[PDB]
Amino acid sequence: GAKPKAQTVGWRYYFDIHFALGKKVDEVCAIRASGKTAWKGSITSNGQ
Amino acid sequence: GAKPKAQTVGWRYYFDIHFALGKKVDEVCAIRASGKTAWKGSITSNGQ
Amino acid sequence: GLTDTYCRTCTAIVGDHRCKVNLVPYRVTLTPQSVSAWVISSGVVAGYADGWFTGGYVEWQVDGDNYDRRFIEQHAGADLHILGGTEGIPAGGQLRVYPGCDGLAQTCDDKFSNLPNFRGFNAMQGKSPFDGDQVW
Amino acid sequence: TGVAPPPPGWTPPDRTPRAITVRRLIEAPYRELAGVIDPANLQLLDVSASYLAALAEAPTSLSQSYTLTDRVGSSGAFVDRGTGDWCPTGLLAAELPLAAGPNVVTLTNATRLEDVTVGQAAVVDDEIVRVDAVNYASGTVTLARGCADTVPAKHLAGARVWFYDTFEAVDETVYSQGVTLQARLLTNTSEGQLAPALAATDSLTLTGRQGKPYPPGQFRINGSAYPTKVYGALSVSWAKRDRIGQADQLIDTTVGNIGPEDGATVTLQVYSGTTLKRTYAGLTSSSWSYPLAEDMADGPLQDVRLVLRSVRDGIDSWQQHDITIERHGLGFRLGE
Ligand SMILES: [Fe+3]
Repeated sequence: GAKPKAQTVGWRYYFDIHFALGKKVDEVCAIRASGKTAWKGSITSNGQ
Repeated sequence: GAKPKAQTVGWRYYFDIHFALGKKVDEVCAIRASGKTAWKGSITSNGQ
Repeated sequence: GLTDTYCRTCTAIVGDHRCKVNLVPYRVTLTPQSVSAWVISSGVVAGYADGWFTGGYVEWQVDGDNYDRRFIEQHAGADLHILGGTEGIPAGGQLRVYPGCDGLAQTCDDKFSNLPNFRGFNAMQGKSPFDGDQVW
Repeated sequence: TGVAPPPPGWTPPDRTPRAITVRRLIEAPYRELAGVIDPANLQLLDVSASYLAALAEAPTSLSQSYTLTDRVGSSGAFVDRGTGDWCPTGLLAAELPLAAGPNVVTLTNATRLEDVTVGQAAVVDDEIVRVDAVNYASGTVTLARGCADTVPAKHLAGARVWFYDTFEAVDETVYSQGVTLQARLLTNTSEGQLAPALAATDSLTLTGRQGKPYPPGQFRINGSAYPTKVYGALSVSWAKRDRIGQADQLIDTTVGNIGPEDGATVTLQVYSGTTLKRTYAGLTSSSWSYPLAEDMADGPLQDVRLVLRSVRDGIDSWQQHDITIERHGLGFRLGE
């Protein structure tokens, strides 16, 4: 008939994962995925 | 012009594969693929 | 030197520096009733639930300030099973017996209330990767 | 042995599609057809044309969309009509009083509140409202009352609000008025599709909602909106709404005249609380006053019911205004 009011071209997937990096760690600097720097910084205490 | 009579959004692929699980086996219980239980049961004789 | 596994159980020997559990309140001092080749029986422990002492060890003074320790295979009623036999145990000597921790989180908290120090991973993940094939 | 093995394995996700518990069916008003149908095809549409739409809420976070299945009448085979996304919705914590203009309302159990956008069209019960402001954390939004082809009405606490704008499943087939449909919504997940046997059923009766003319807008009596106190002379003001001119724009009651529609007039019914006494039709002005001639004949009417609607070619608006007002002044309520 005509262009639909909206089209579902793709889905956005959300997951909540809990993981451990090993024994006690001092500082986490950056996260890299697929060759792209997702986040860079520094945290030294439990937080968000 | 207008919405096509039909749209080819995807293809369904069919394959016929022959494989061996090793030497003589007694019973096949289940098949698991991608973490999902495709089939569960038990067969002890040649059949479908 | 690995000393690390991501399993459900505690992965810590009760009383170690990681469990941080004080066993002195749980110390029980008793004189055994009868000693056999493999079983040491006492009526005082008969008042505890079966398996209360399982995983614990028995220590008694040999000479001076030195004690000899023996682990317990199983505890059932008034009878205690000693690993490797009861040879060398004095029949009338004073014995100190400590309990044992199974390692399960329910066991850790209900009995000892040491859940905050629980070193095990009960239900964080068993296999779930983030690079698998099909999430569902 | 002493140690025991605890459960932890893989904890497989529980997809296991469930049937939809919250849902609704509606009739598409002219507002959406104006903005989704080209003028060339729209102008040829008859006044009796009707369209069907459905809204649903996600039962679980593991469901992405649902499939729409419907059939004509109570017999026949369902024909797939498409899939639609989940419609954000919430529950009213407090009653919404009858009052035009923006109103602040708090929502409870809100779902997908983040994706809501200002200017969208929201429908509750049988009233269409426009969102003016949104508070993500507290779920407080401002709603414009009496918009499009609807009029304000009392909504008790617990009424469901649907933000159907850009979140509705529409069946493109055209159905005439008076036909009863049976439709079901089937949930879709990565594990597969819900079996129809477990899907809830529902029925709707078409009424040609797009065909009927819009009712009057700004309804002010003696300079007051929905007043229970009028001092003597009765003055009622109404606004003229033309559906074609408005097109996809949402205009509330507080806005002034937007011109009339070709062949559209205003009709007013005067009742004595239960009985019909006078009826004035063919009104084309923006105000009407009770003629002095009938005041003595009907005498004092302390309890007066005002009914307002728009009619064209004998087509009455789906909704209408109705309130019982109390009169005060000389000769009215001197028992006190
Ligand atoms: Fe412990």
